Amino acid sequence: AMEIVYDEADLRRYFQTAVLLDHFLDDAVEVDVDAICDGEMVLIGGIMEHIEQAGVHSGDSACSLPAYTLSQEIQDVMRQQVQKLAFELQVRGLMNVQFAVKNNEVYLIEVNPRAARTVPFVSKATGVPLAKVAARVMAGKSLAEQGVTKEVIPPYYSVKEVVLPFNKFPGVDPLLGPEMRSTGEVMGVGRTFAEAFAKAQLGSNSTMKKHGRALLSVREGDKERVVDLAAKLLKQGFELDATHGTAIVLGEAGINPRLVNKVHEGRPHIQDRIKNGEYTYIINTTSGRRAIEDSRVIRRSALQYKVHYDTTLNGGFATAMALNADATEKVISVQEMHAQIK
Amino acid sequence: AMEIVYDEADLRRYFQTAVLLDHFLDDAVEVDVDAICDGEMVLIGGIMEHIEQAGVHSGDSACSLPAYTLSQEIQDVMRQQVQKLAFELQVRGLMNVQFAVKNNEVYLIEVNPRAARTVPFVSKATGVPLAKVAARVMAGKSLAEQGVTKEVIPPYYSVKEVVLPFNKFPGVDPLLGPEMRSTGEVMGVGRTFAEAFAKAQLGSNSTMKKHGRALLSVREGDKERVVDLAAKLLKQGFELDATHGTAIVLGEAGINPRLVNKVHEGRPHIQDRIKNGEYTYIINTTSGRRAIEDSRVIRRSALQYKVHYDTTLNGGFATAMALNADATEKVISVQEMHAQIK
Ligand SMILES: Nc1ncnc2c1ncn2[C@@H]1O[C@H](COP(=O)(O)OP(=O)(O)O)[C@@H](O)[C@H]1O
Ligand SMILES: Nc1ncnc2c1ncn2[C@@H]1O[C@H](COP(=O)(O)OP(=O)(O)O)[C@@H](O)[C@H]1O
Ligand SMILES: NCCC[C@H](N)C(=O)O
Ligand SMILES: NCCC[C@H](N)C(=O)O
Ligand SMILES: [Cl-]
Ligand SMILES: [Cl-]
Ligand SMILES: [K+]
Ligand SMILES: [K+]
Ligand SMILES: [K+]
Ligand SMILES: [K+]
Ligand SMILES: [Mn+2]
Ligand SMILES: [Mn+2]
Repeated sequence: AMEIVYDEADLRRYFQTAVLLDHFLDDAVEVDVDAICDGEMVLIGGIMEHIEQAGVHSGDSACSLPAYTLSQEIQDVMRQQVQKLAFELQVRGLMNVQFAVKNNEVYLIEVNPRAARTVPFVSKATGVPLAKVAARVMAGKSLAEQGVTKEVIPPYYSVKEVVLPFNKFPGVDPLLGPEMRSTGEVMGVGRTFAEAFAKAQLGSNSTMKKHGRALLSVREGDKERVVDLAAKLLKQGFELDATHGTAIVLGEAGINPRLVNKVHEGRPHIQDRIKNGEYTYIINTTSGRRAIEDSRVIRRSALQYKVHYDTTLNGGFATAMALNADATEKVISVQEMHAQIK
Repeated sequence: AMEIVYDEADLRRYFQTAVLLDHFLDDAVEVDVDAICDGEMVLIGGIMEHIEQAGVHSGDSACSLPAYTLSQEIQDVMRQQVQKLAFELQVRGLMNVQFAVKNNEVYLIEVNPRAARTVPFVSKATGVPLAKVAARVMAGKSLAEQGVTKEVIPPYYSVKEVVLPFNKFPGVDPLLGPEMRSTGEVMGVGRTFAEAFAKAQLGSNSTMKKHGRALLSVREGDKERVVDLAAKLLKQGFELDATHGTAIVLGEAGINPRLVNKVHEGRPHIQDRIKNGEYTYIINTTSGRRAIEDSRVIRRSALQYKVHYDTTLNGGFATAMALNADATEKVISVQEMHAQIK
């Protein structure tokens, strides 16, 4: 069990219902790095950039390989850092390192000196049987001996999306967090990140549509970025609805969504609309034990009515990008994929 | 002093701060009727339909002569009632009768058996020197004897608008009500009501513009009619701003105004907006001691910053109509006006 606490009051509050204390790196990009070390050298197996930010369990985040936003300069650091760790820890086989990038700054989240659940995905993306190799390394056959020394960077985009069990436990708030709840994952391959994500998204059983009306109800910290997303949704032909505070901000930017009522506000309210299959998309971000408990109805309704929803703005952006792609336009075999690698 | 109470709780409330009790005729048209009685006949001097509903003092209302929305059928009833009254009360010279029309039904508000302040405006509009005629009647010369026996209905519209002293007492809520606060009045002459109104309004020192951004903030009981008004302003080329509840209503009608925060809501709020010259027009209707006192800010700011504002929906419609006219287009002299009378 892990929880994110925002203020002093919040602290106690936890403590009640309730030890390591760690500063929470807000508005940070989470990254996964799987590599192999034989004591001589380090092979970077893969650098994966999570769509959802730090604060949403890596196991429940979608991810990209290669990274789709991160600078080469920054990857390189992470790359260097790993290597440092790999030798220091005396890693012999597979390892995994999780970072957080905030303000062009690389922070260390943790190091797992073993095979991580990311391995298979990378293996598939890169064509390198990381598990086998590392195995061979563990048994005494160096990377140099294996002829696996250079890090592979694929020509295409490899996106991993997860599947959540919420529909099996309705009394639960289908909301992301620091604790992992997913049971499985899917993989999307595309020429473009937008194409890969669209494949992964569909693959994950999403009910996202390429039209209709979107509901936007984001948290403060997001109110500022929501604008561009609304704009993207608007470019696509979506009609917008928005709750008070978010409508305010949109409006202030030249965007007038249709104002909707919260549940305790009037009628109809969001639940009603959701229920009536008024939406095709819902973006809903929240921050705070209270804010969360209070928005619980949106999410529960959304899940129940099968409306694709995102609980992260990062995730909303990706959903948006993918509207530009066509998941059924082109198919490629794993064999072909791997053949494309130089 | 006079006040309008809405519910039991409201009654006590008043009582505290605080007797003739009268049912208030909501959503009713107020009408003024000036006439002369010589004991033999009754001369209808004029039938003036106010713009502002009953509840807003006749002295503080703009008015039209002739009526601009009242059926001939209904007027005729009021004309017959005035007659009945004239003879019954024994009037000899001037009289004024006040009615309220609600649901096609004529209701009597009061009878002033003397010269009313509307007498000069009616004389002007009609070319008939009512005070001079009623004076002769009082002195002994009948209507028949002076050859003033038929009611005059001018070929043009005559609108009267008032001037209020709120700008002299800033600590005062510049809102209309059952008590008269106006100091003076102006007259507008036009080929149509819209033209007469425009001239009256301009005449009144209104800072109304034909473009810009309007702010709509209406009461429940008005949220239905507001839509049409919102549309009218839209047709004109105005951009709309509105508060929550209003925005909700407009939204459901397909009109998506730019959301604006009430003062307690956040930022920016109307006060800020008004202060920063964003609006060129304001429509704010309010009902209830509490509702009123809360909305006080809008009105005060509107007056301080010199934005034209209407505190009645009926007023807003009239303002709307006059946007279609040009009060500088054509001028006419009183001698000319009177010469057009047949
Ligand atoms: N300091 C932190 N700042 C932001 N997010 C963090 C922080 N520590 C952990 N997280 C988030 O919580 C997740 C779980 O943390 P982690 O220590 O790796 O847990 P686990 O033991 O389950 O592997 C991360 O994948 C990340 O999204
Ligand atoms: N029963 C009523 N229903 C609606 N409006 C009314 C009613 N009684 C009075 N009013 C409003 O109050 C104003 C003043 O009432 P009135 O009896 O004429 O007082 P005063 O002697 O000052 O003229 C009217 O011009 C009208 O706007
Ligand atoms: N990979 C996380 C699941 C995505 C889900 N639509 C959410 O945003 O909650
Ligand atoms: N006829 C009364 C003055 C009108 C003023 N603009 C108001 O609506 O309050
Ligand atoms: Cl359950
Ligand atoms: Cl004052
Ligand atoms: K993450
Ligand atoms: K761990
Ligand atoms: K009136
Ligand atoms: K009176
Ligand atoms: Mn972890
Ligand atoms: Mn009166």
